[PDB]
Amino acid sequence: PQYIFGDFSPDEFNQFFV
Amino acid sequence: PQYIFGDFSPDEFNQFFV
Amino acid sequence: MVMEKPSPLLVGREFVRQYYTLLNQAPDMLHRFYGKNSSYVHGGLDSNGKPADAVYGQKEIHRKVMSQNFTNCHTKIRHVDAHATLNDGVVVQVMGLLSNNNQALRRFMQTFVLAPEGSVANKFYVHNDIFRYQDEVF
Amino acid sequence: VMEKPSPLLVGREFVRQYYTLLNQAPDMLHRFYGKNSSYVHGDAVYGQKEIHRKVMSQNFTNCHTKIRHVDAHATLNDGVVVQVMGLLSNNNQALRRFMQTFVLAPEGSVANKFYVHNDIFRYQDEVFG
Repeated sequence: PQYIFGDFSPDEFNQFFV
Repeated sequence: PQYIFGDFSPDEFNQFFV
Repeated sequence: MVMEKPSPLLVGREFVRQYYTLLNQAPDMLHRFYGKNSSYVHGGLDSNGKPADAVYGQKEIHRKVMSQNFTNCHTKIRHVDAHATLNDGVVVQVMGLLSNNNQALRRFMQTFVLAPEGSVANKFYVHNDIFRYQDEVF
Repeated sequence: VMEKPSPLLVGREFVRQYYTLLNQAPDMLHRFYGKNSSYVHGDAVYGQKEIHRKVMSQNFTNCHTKIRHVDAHATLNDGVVVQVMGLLSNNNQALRRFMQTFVLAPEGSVANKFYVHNDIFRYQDEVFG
């Protein structure tokens, strides 16, 4: 995601979005 | 008709919206 | 005399009646709601099986409305929800039925964004109009 | 004229993230919203804590989405307005056609970063009775 949405850490990001 | 929603003169308004 | 912002639901229900009143009476005049950066789409499928694209600005919106064949349009409004959004805007969600030239009523899903014009009080313009029939999409 | 992001690309990225999360962890959905966000899934609730509770009360189990169309356009103050047309099946009940309206506003600080200012959901079957 070149675009961030809402309030997540980079760790949560990997688990869900990639 | 309490609100105005575009570019309309007085009659145009009371032709269409009264 | 300093006021509250106008009620979103009331703003939204009065716009939706004006919008559908004009579409039936003089759709050559729909363009008057829209501004410089206003998006517009009203269903349609392209050469592929694929939904048709938006046009932008008054003059593009006007000819686009003209090219559709709005003759004695009939509307039934089944659902209206509205909420304050950015910059004291109003977002309006509409679902209903629409028929052109007394053909069958078709179901639809629509989203409007109304922006304050800022000049007088209670004066808005349509920044966004997304209309899609359910048959062409589902 | 600041090289505003493409609304469609911003739209399609948010939509994959949202329905991915709605499926994988609906607990975590509240992280999309701010203090002045409105939420409806068929009376509006406002802010992360009240939105989280509304989410939980609707038991989102093995929740399956089918998106048929997505429209995203630029709106007031650098926003994107998004209408979604899809199907939802909650706990392998019958897929039911829905419409969803999102407003995405910029956080104001961070780059390419947004929050959800508005979320309106409605099943079409409840409306055409």
